[PDB]
Amino acid sequence: DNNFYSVEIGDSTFTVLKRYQNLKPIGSGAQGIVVAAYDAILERNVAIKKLSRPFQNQTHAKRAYRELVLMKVVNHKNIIGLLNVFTPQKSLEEFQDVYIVMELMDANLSQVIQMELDHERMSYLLYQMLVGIKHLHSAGIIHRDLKPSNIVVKSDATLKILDFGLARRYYRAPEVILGMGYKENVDIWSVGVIMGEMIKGGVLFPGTDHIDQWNKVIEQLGTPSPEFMKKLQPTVRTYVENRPKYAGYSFEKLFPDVLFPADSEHNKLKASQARDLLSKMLVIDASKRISVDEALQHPYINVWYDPSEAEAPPPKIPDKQLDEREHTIEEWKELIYKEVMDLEHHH
Amino acid sequence: RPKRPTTLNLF
Repeated sequence: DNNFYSVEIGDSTFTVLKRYQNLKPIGSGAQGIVVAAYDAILERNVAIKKLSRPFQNQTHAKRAYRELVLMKVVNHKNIIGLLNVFTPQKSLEEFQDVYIVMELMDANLSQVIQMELDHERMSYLLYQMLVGIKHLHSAGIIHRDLKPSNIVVKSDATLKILDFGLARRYYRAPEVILGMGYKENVDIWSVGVIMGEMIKGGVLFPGTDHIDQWNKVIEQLGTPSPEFMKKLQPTVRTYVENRPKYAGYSFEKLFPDVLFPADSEHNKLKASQARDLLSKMLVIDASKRISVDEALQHPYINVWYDPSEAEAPPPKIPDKQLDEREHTIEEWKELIYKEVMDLEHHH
Repeated sequence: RPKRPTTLNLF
């Protein structure tokens, strides 16, 4: 009859094109809830993320908007695939919800961390993160929020990043968490943490809590330098400058051989190279931390290096949208609506 | 030199 139809998953309603069936809840990636479904026209598993009245507020609207524009304009093997977008309401008047349909991967990295990988697997997964990140950066998009739960893998060892809901807790770069002002290598810190976590097999800086992060961090890495302290917001400085001061530990002591798989047949795929790469990523002072190009160029990673993966044409944004500009509840709704209407096409 | 991995066990 009407194209759409309605399913209750516990308290939530998914109103979606009829092609999408047997929905199952799969998670709550940041700013919406997500379901797996069977797509009967493609004959294919997909994931459907619902953004409920995304225009409700300043925060959400910006994010939904960013996520909408970039999902369209960014296509790459290592960034999650866009399949469809829609709303079931028939007008700007009546408009409430946005649905984004995506490929369904098999797992998120949190699972991979738990398991014993060999060097080609870790390296290759990290290579994939980095190539994805480089694609985003080439367009001046900085992700700022990479973590295990927004990076997904398949049983054929492919890896894709999702989210640019935040794209413009110890996973975030210190420069971010200290309102410091930041460049692209903000994302390298995150990769450092995730790499470390893949090697350790669990949480890198054990809590308990979102700010017992920091302390375990400086206890582990060492307190950062004076110049670095200088750069801080005078007020936030004196918090940081107060802490007991620590030397930190070498990377040999933080990531000893025992934690690594056997060295591989291949020269560059060894504990000492991984540890080297780590110690250039997992670095608190961003201006001493390596870039995505150097990390791609690094011996531990560069074995996979493929220029046609790593050097694709940038996504292009209208930069008409630079979207820092405060808008109002009302205008957001219009902006997102046009963005959705423009995207809509497949049913 | 090394082949890209093509399997990853997620069971």
